[PDB]
Amino acid sequence: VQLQESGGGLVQPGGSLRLSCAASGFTFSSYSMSWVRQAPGKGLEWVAVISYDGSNKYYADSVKGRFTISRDNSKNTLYLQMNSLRAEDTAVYYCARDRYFDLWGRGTLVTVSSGGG
Amino acid sequence: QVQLQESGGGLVQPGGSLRLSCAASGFTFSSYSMSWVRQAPGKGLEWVAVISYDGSNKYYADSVKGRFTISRDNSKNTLYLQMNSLRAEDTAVYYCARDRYFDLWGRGTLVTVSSGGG
Amino acid sequence: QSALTQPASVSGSPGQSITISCTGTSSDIGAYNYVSWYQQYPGKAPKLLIYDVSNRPSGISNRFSGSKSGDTASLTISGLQAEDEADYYCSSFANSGPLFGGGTKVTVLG
Amino acid sequence: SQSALTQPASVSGSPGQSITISCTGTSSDIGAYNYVSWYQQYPGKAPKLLIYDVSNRPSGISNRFSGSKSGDTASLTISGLQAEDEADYYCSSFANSGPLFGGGTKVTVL
Amino acid sequence: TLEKLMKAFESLKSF
Amino acid sequence: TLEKLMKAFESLKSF
Repeated sequence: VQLQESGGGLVQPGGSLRLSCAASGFTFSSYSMSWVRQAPGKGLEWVAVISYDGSNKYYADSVKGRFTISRDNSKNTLYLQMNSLRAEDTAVYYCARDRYFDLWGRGTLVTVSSGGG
Repeated sequence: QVQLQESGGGLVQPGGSLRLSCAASGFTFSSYSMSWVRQAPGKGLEWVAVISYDGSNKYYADSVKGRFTISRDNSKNTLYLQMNSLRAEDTAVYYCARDRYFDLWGRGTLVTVSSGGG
Repeated sequence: QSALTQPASVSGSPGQSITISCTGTSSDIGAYNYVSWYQQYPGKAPKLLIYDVSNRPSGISNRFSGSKSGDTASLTISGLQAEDEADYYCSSFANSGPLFGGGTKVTVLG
Repeated sequence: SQSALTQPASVSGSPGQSITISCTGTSSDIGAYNYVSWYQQYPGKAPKLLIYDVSNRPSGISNRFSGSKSGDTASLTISGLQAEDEADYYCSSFANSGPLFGGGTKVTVL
Repeated sequence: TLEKLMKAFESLKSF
Repeated sequence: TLEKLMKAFESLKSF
């Protein structure tokens, strides 16, 4: 029983990226799934959630209109389409199961910058 | 005001039919699976049937399968139990119970199956 | 004969503790951690005391606790008082559907 | 950036002792709902649910962890403090606009 | 069967 | 709204 994210990487502002989350050891179809992210040295921030059957989605105000969450229950995968990326989106992205967030992946790294600081 | 209330119980003859209703109030009926549990006079509880939150999957106990039909109408917040080919052994108080935990019961309704006296 | 077996009756003095046993088999109480307990007053609706062997709903007193060993589940009532005098049923899960015990009448002496 | 829920930045404790991590929310978060959770994260590891619904503890979680809530503030208590307790601890609540998290608390064992 | 039993008892749990 | 939020977090709980 585990979650494993992938698809993270380094991208330029305005660029796009798509995160994948492979679920194993349970029935993916039955649980709602979320994306939670964490900026360097900051707290956790909830990004989006999708229903067990993918019929209802919900986004935080900071990513609405730019991020798209989706899932394919037949391959046991959660997706996160990220468009118009900004520097503030730089974070470790976790996928978490159910309303309790009772199961997490190790996370995947997403950095948006242009060599400045 | 969260409660279940059965009705439609009564006195009927063997081979006769009867239809129980269960009015749910104070919660989202659509989200919970619902069951029928019955209790003969001075006896234990017996599980009868269950139906899914969306009425798509039903399951019956071996003692009523082929005779009882469970159904629900989420738009009117009601659980139903159509009872056909009634027998004396079916005489009981019938409760409706919410969810898999049976975490909420109604007061129950009486179903008596007999001929003449008893 | 009830699917699950409980003692017919258990009496206790106020303040004491009583344990209601519920013996099932390999293929229900032993096979699953899905045993529940209910309290029923005469002519009233059954009330869920404990689900999933040991878990207690919010509005239920902590004098009620549940445990499970092998094919037998147990309900314990501590600080026994008058209002505890009632019928108590255990329920389990099985391949053909939820099973119930015959119920146990609890008597408090006063 | 200021985190939605407020936790102490760090708390240290001697082995064997008990520490409490506070988590202050607002009118419509910790106070409005009984939906507060606590998580333990080791560096480079997956976050782990310690406690959900203010005080409830998942099966594989030690009973040295307990959770409570008074008004707009929730608390996590770690008793019998030991080496393996040194980690980050986050509180989460529920809100009309979605689940909120605290800034996290680093726990140090001496 | 057992498969049909579990599907019959399903409920929708959220916040 | 709050309704859509709760609808998004729903899971399928059975036995």
